[PDB]
Amino acid sequence: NLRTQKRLAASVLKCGKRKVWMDPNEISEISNANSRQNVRKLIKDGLVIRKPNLMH
Amino acid sequence: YSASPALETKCAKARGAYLRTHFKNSREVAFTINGMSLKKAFIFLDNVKEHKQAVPFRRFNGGVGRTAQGKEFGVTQARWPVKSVKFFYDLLKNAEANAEAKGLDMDKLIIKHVQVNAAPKQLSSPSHIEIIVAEEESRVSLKQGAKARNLAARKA
Amino acid sequence: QVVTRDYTIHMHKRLYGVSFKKRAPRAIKEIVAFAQKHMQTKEVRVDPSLNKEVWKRGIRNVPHRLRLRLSRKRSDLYTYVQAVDVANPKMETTVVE
RNA sequence: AAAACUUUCAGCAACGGAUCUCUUGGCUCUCGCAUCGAUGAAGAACGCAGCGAAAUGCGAUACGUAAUGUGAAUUG
RNA sequence: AUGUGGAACGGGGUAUUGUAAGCAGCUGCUGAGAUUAAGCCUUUGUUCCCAAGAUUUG
RNA sequence: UGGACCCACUAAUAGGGACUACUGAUGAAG
RNA sequence: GCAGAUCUUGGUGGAAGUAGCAUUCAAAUGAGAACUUUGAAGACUGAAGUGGGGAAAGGUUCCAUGUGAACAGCAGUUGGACAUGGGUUCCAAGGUGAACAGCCUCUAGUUGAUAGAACAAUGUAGAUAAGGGAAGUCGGCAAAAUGCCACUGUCCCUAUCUACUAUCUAGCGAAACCACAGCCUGGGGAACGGGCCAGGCAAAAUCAGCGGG
RNA sequence: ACCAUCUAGUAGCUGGUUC
RNA sequence: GUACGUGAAAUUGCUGAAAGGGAAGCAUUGGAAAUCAG
Repeated sequence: NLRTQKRLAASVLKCGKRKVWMDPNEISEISNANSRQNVRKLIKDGLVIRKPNLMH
Repeated sequence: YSASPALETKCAKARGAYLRTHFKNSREVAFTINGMSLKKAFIFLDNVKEHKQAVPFRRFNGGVGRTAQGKEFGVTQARWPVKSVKFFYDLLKNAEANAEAKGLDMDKLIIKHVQVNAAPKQLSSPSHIEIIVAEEESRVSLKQGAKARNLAARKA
Repeated sequence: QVVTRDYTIHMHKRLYGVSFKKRAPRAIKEIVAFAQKHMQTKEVRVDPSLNKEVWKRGIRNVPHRLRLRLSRKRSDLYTYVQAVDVANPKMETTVVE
């Protein structure tokens, strides 16, 4: 489960849960990180991608 | 156990108690798989789990739907209780393992005894389950005797 | 054993009279069922993109005929099912090299 | 004219907790005594044990301290 | 359980609808195009499958 | 018999009594 | 000294396994996945929200980690559940439109209600119907006609179509009631009955309808 | 409206009443 | 074996035996099968 990781990533990226996307082949790496700094480092590395707003 | 067998000569035992399964379905599965060969029982339980055969319902047959897969046992009513079969499959795994421990010949094992008893009601009705596998394998009166004597002399 | 064959499906006869709300699910059901009866296998694996063209036109509107490719790839023998796009879906079953 | 099903009989196993035996309990009777509190009673609350949640014990000295007696424990 | 065998497509026939985009000058390509078995007929078309498993049987 | 004693049709519009069974569906067996 | 008291208390049955109770793909985890999670699609709620906050009230339900049960009326690897620690009434986008209407969205949020398979008798809800237009019914009951004439399946006379219940499957799973039982005709002074008498008769196990009794 | 006592009430009856 | 002394009946399951064409249970007389007894 990555509900806690998703919530932390959403808070760090200031984006909704729908806008947060994760690599299907990085479940172990995403689950390992539990700190806000680790989430930011993963976001910088590209592990978590923020989906841009679509249409209006 | 219930029956005079379970002598260590050619038997192996297993049991379960307070198993969270309905008593009536477990009884019907126990009645059906009684007397079969052990490996034969396994595929049959695999068939029931996969709907390629059905266990006849005989005593607790209230409201069972009639199916064509109950034709081998001569009944019209059949059902596929998969919860109780899973309980029986685990029990047969353990009984098979106990047969390994004692050192029988597993190719010729048969279900010699299987019995399901009601358990302390807790509502649901738990069931005690027990399985045994084993191997297969006047006078002559003075007048009556005198006539016998005379007829004995007669033949010679 | 390992073979790749390109098939085509006539869903309209297979979806004739099917409830509108269940048009899309039964479709996917039928493709996998079709897969078994032509691949002689029981378990399959469907490309998620294939389901995308299954659900392009919603839940109740499924195209009458679809073009599919079946590959008997070795298990980790499974059948990967892929969408194949052609200008017209009306050609005979082909054996893709 | 089988098996299944029902019923009856016996064996075995369940279920249930009767019966028997017991008992630091109750009940009854008799006998003895007179002793609460503004010097804060009866009752209540919160705490106090090494690990206790239980019952009693106790009040920040907190399952007690002082003194006397016994004599070498406490106990999961 | 190997054959005028069976299946999946495809072609033809029969049908329902009413002339598809695009091009050219309302008109012509256009009774076109689409659908056609899901309880329609047929198939020298292409491909595959089957010469099995379990049970019960004097 | 059809319509509000009636008014037509009609061959005629006579007078009266009042769990198991029922209907289908499987089915073991000499 | 118990067979009764719609006896008291406890235990146990038949009834009965009976009545009954909008998602799709792929991947990962896990003994075990239709319910956990991730990626994708389908959608749904839609700024008077299923959004973001507070007051009253609750009190640790907050957070991370851990999971044999029990609880989450299916399931469960998940959980406001269990265990261990840690922790202090306000705001209101776009289009349509007069509009904070309805509809579609924007940001955000949900996929949860046992599920599967079919579609037959019944019923519920909804439509169309040739010809006649109150002949049905105590009757314009209900729709139809708009938002004496006229319309209408009320009827002649019903037919067809759609969803759901319904049936079956996996799981979960009652209670009323119960002296004992359950074929029929006549007779048994009555009350003639389910038992008696005289007959008709009478072959397991069942499934679904009708409820006659 | 409820509660506890008086109460083990009025019972001219209903039911039961043990080898 | 902590669902712990003894473990009854109702009640359920398994095995063995027997019976059964719209009930059963009971009684008298015997037969058959089992099992005793002097």
